[PDB]
Amino acid sequence: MGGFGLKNPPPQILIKNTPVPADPPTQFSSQKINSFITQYSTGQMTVEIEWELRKENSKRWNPEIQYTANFNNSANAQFSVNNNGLYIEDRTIGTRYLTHTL
Amino acid sequence: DGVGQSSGNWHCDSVWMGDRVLTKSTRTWSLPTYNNHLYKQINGSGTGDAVYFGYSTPWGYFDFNRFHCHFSPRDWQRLVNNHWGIRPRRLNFKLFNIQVKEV
Repeated sequence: MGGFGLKNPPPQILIKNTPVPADPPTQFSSQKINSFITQYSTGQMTVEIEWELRKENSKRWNPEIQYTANFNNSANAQFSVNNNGLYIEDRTIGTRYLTHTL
Repeated sequence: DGVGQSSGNWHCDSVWMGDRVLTKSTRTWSLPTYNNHLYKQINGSGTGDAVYFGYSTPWGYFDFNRFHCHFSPRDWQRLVNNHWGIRPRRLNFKLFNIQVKEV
């Protein structure tokens, strides 16, 4: 599907709500505790990647194809939110534009 | 030095650094003898919107003033997509490998 094959990829990160049981009966029972307190959780996360990139030196004379926002007027701008508040991606953008000698 | 040794090398390229940027160009030129070794008066005729008085000179000159002399269409693309502004700083000019021929 494309990508970087890794022997030792980034570690999976797993999270759970710790169970909080509801009021236990007064008499003892060895069976599992069936009833819990309904709860959920929320909070912010952040991810910081450091990328290394190969600089481009090409002596070709004439200009190259490059990615350009669509040249047309439109009811909704490209890669932007619409009236209802929904973010819309117009195109899958490949990485291959700049030419290189074979 | 001498008849048999070149006085320079060919430099044309573009060096892209972070802040400065340095463009090199070199060309081959041909200089005739203008006005057969004479200064001359030049002037118009009659009354009109185009009338002039001046002199023509037996001298040539080097004009590099236009942009595309210094930049290739790829460098120009590379310039204008990535940047909000440009201004000149220094320039360096050189003549070499002069050769004079008689007809």
